[PDB]
Amino acid sequence: EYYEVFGEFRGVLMDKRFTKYWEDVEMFLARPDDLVIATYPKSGTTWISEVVYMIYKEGDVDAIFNRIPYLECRNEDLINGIKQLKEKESPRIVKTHLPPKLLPASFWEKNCKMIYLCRNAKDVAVSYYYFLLMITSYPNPKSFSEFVEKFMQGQVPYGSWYDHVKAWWEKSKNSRVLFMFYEDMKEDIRREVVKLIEFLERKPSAELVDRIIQHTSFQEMKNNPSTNYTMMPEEMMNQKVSPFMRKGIIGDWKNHFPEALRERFDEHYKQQMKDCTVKFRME
Amino acid sequence: EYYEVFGEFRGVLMDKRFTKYWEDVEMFLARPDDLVIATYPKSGTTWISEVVYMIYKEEDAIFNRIPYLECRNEDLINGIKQLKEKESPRIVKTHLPPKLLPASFWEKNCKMIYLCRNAKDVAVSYYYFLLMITSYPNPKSFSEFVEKFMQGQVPYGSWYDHVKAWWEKSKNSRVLFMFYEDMKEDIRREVVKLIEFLERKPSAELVDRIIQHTSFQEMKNNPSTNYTMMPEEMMNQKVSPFMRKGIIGDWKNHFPEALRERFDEHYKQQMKDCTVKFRM
Ligand SMILES: Nc1ncnc2c1ncn2[C@@H]1O[C@H](COP(=O)(O)O)[C@@H](OP(=O)(O)O)[C@H]1O
Ligand SMILES: Nc1ncnc2c1ncn2[C@@H]1O[C@H](COP(=O)(O)O)[C@@H](OP(=O)(O)O)[C@H]1O
Repeated sequence: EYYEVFGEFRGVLMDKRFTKYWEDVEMFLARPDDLVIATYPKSGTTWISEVVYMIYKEGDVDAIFNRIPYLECRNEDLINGIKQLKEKESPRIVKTHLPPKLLPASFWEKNCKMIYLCRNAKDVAVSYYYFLLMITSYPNPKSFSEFVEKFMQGQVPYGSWYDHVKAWWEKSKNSRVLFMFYEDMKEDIRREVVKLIEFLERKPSAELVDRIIQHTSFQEMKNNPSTNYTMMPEEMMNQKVSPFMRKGIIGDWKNHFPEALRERFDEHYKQQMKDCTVKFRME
Repeated sequence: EYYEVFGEFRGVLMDKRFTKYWEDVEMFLARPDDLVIATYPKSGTTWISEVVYMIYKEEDAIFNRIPYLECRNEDLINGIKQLKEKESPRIVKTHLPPKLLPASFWEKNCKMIYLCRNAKDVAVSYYYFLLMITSYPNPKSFSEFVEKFMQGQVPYGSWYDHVKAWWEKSKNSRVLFMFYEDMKEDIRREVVKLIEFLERKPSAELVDRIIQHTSFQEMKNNPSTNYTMMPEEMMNQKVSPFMRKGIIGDWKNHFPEALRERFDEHYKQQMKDCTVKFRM
């Protein structure tokens, strides 16, 4: 059952396997040069992770989940992201989906640089729906509408999308925390890549920016076994049900939200984000 | 499908995930002080592994403390990688017949321990293992599985060829040969023998500690050794538990009269000229 698999932890619904040994996350030790990449699930985490990795390697083309460990991921003794990080050489790149109040405090104390990425809410809901169908140990939603009712209530893994975006937007007041959008990478990739190269204190030569653009397109990454998640067992992630690199577009909500549901969602959204100044792209 | 999952490799039926990158196993580099623990599947590997570990030490999972050499599942599981990062002295687990073991182990004259169990009881234990592993097709019936076992058409091949080849290798003083039934009927003697082979001093305290920590009851309730630290998506113990019965003679509850006579007759032909001594 749904609530046998997921449980509320300090006000946030979570996979019980990731909270059984919470002490290991709470007491994590950060290093001054660690870089944190944070996102709400299904907002483009894999895409921006590959872009940053290429920058670290000066455009020189192991699975991505080994090169950039998923911090809180844990499944008893078979999978352990904290252990992977303790054995990783500096400078480390860290992936997470946690809201600010649950992130290890050591990261704030050492003032580490961080990058936060978001995507428009309706398109996130469609992508997250297919993800639950893909993960074998997660109960399949009865219908898309049923899933959306839960999304609006914050009753899905990692909690409320609204609370997540608003809290991280507040944190981005700091010059060492960069805030970005999926739709901006889609409509103006060259500008977004140059911005990332400069934030990471490197030089944006024309040759470098070009290698990155060609290597990280949707067509390329869909055929790259290192980034398309085929290096992960079908017993856990069944891509025959739904592929990881699905569509990669803006606007798929138009093929899933019935008229009546869309109006209720948008109305609810306005009340939740009323006083938030974040600037999403007109689409 | 059975043959979509398994394929013959150099005359031995194997899980295709363990042979896709065979070069990594073939070229493996051994160290002079490495110790190899070898067995045919379901003969008591976990039991003797814990005994040897306690000896070395005078709670991470056992599959992390003692890496499974040829085990591989793309980039999620890799036993060779685990061994390259392990500090000496290393303890290595394997189910490979002598002709497939990395040659570096023979070249450096490493010490090894081989363990076996009577064939009929191995067949019962292996049958439940296939039901437990989610990615392995469930046999239609026990009899169907036994027909395949006699033909050597199960993972890791012929049990008969495996035991006969390792018995010949045990002529070497650095390769110790042991039996599951001897550990069951005379544990104190088998433990003292292992302590001496590993060049350590057998004492009252040491032998008794190991005896009580390695009983079937103790290991069944130890999360480090009962395999509950391994995902249910891969190993479903609701179908059948890893620490199942732990006895001698369960074949009496599974083999019909007619099948037993055919099996024993076949066994005779296969083991005709082998001097190995199983317990009555
Ligand atoms: N290079 C790329 N260009 C565009 N979209 C990409 C991409 N790489 C991954 N994606 C998309 O990012 C989403 C996965 O997000 P995450 O990595 O955070 O889990 C998927 O969305 P869709 O399901 O809408 O296709 C996926 O197709
Ligand atoms: N301490 C112990 N005492 C007795 N039997 C043990 C044991 N530890 C494991 N076993 C048995 O060894 C078999 C598993 O073998 P392996 O370790 O090679 O995979 C199982 O046999 P059964 O299925 O007959 O119960 C299991 O119960």
